[PDB]
Amino acid sequence: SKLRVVFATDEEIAAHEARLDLVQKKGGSCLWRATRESGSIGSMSEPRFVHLRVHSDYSMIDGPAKTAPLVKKAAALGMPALAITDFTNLCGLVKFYGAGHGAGIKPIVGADFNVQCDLLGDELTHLTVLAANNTGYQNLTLLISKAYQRGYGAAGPIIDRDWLIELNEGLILLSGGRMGDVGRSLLRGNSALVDECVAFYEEHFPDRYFLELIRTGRPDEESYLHAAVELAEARGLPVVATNDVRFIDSSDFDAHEIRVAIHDGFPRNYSPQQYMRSEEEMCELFADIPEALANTVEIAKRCNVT
Ligand SMILES: [Cl-]
Repeated sequence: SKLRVVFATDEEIAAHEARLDLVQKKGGSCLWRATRESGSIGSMSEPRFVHLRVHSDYSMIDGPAKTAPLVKKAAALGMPALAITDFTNLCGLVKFYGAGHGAGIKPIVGADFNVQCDLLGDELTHLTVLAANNTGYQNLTLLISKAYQRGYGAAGPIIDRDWLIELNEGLILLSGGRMGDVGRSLLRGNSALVDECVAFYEEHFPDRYFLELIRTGRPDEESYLHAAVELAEARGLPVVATNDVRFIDSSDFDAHEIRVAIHDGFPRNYSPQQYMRSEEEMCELFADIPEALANTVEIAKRCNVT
């Protein structure tokens, strides 16, 4: 296969084992190391998929950051790790960390951003930032502070892409898919701009930038996916599957659409597929691109914030 999986190094694997020890010592269980009843230690299997892009209900709007229901759902699905990636905030982190531990889940720390870059002018693009280690966590905190400190208008807090140069250490980036700088430029056929953007990530985020692939039945998602996979194969860039999770169950879609409208003051930016899909569901969805699934599990092992 010419699609790259970025494997956690021996050092990262050791940090992952230590991070699971912490889950287990604080919580009294660890789903990653759990043995099903009538199963055996010898027949235990690794996770096939981990959610790395997940928002609480009020993430980009006004309201509380309740992360309890996301942990509750992940625990019910037997998920051994979960990221919360709320919009330019870490509100729910302290509670997510504790609840994660209580449920035997490895908590992964991240946030979603709107990004501005000179190459794209004034246009805002999507980026997900994961903290791989405590230095990354500190840098993620600093990046959020920087976005607020320079102030914002109705468009909300924004980061400059170039701020990532100085703040890069311990961060793993998910590209934003069709909404990211690379994705938008792929959809527009701007090969020269794709090349400039990819050069930035290769320089500052070596093995720490993933082309995000998303299948939620929204416009341009699959056309972008085709182009991203072609780019990934030609450049050796790793792809990663996410489900851009915005609510817990598919039946929650109705309430989500309405919460967004109230805040907006009224545009169909969201799909009913953006729920917390099971590992089995995600594996079937990306059966044709198993590398996109494998990279979620490797990224999950690489993310160890204590
Ligand atoms: Cl098992």
